[PDB]
Amino acid sequence: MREYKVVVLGSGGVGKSALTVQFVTGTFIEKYDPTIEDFYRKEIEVDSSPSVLEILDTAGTEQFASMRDLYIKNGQGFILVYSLVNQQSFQDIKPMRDQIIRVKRYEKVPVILVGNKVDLESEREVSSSEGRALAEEWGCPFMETSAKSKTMVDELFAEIVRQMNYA
Amino acid sequence: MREYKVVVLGSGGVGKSALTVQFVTGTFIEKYDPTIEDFYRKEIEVDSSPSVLEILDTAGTEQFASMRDLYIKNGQGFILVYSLVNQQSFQDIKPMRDQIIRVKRYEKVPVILVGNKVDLESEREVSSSEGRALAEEWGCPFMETSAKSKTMVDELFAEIVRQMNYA
Ligand SMILES: Nc1nc2c(ncn2[C@@H]2O[C@H](COP(=O)(O)OP(=O)(O)OP(=O)(O)O)[C@@H](O)[C@H]2O)c(=O)[nH]1
Ligand SMILES: Nc1nc2c(ncn2[C@@H]2O[C@H](COP(=O)(O)OP(=O)(O)OP(=O)(O)O)[C@@H](O)[C@H]2O)c(=O)[nH]1
Ligand SMILES: [Mg+2]
Ligand SMILES: [Mg+2]
Repeated sequence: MREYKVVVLGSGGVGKSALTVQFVTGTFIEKYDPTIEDFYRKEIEVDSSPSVLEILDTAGTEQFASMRDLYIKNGQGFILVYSLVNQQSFQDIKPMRDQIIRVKRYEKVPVILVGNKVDLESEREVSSSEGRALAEEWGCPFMETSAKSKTMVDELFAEIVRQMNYA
Repeated sequence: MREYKVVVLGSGGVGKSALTVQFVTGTFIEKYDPTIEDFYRKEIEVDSSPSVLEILDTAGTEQFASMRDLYIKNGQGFILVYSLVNQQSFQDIKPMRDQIIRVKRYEKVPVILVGNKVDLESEREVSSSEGRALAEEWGCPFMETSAKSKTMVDELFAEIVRQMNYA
């Protein structure tokens, strides 16, 4: 019920592009192509409401550090992704919300914390309760996902819309 | 039908309530009763699609920036009114759209600029060129109206619906 600008942030290879491409195409990318800066748009029915999601999928590998503030300035909603099989990506996510609040200057920014790659949880490095405790401290929702399933990815994107709708 | 939440903004005595009640009930109100806050609901056919409007008619006297931020938060479309026979009400409207964007956080907010009381044009203090220039700077439609005109009032609410169908 408006245009929704979501920025997906997180370190290299956590599955930011696989999550966005699952949402947009219903396909799973199996190869790893490091992202420069990709924009997607899709219509979605969130609780029957028409919502045009515009998704900025950013670079994680070496990111584009200085520019991240520009991405944050322009974003309305933020999906903070880590890989649950990579402890370091989780650690890398911990300053991200503070950086968002710094750029935006207000505390109630719509964010979701995502632990991705749940289908690889035989090699889990970060437990649900850890992710969930970070999200609780931030006051935002926590989800765990696999970019392999359309269903999990659709609820992710549906939820960020609800968070942006209620701010 | 879809819901359209519309907020009517501007300075004291420009005719916000009179426009709203002409729209809703088809009565022109002559008495000046300063508004605190009132909600109206009304179903209109815009380009033959039924649209239901929930209109928030606001106070114009004794500003209160915080109340205005709440009014804005709940609205998806905005009608900014000045009285063409009151120059100060036109200058008063000029910060208003910027406050709207600030509160909303999204850039392309549906707005129409209205110079009301065109029936009292013998006392016009704000020319059509001026009002039209502010609207061309804002990139929004401009209208001059009279609350005594069912035709102009219905075209005003019809047009805010069209703008909200855009963004
Ligand atoms: N098994 C599995 N692999 C995943 C999943 N999500 C991502 N991958 C794989 O992990 C690799 C990286 O995924 P990308 O989406 O390219 O990672 P990214 O976060 O976009 O990386 P950058 O663009 O470099 O920041 C690819 O080989 C993906 O197939 C998932 O949930 N399950
Ligand atoms: N002649 C004429 N009078 C108008 C018109 N619109 C409003 N008025 C009159 O101007 C006075 C104020 O109108 P309201 O609609 O109450 O003004 P308002 O903007 O709601 O004022 P607040 O609620 O105090 O902010 C009343 O006497 C109205 O009848 C119009 O188009 N023509
Ligand atoms: Mg990528
Ligand atoms: Mg009033």
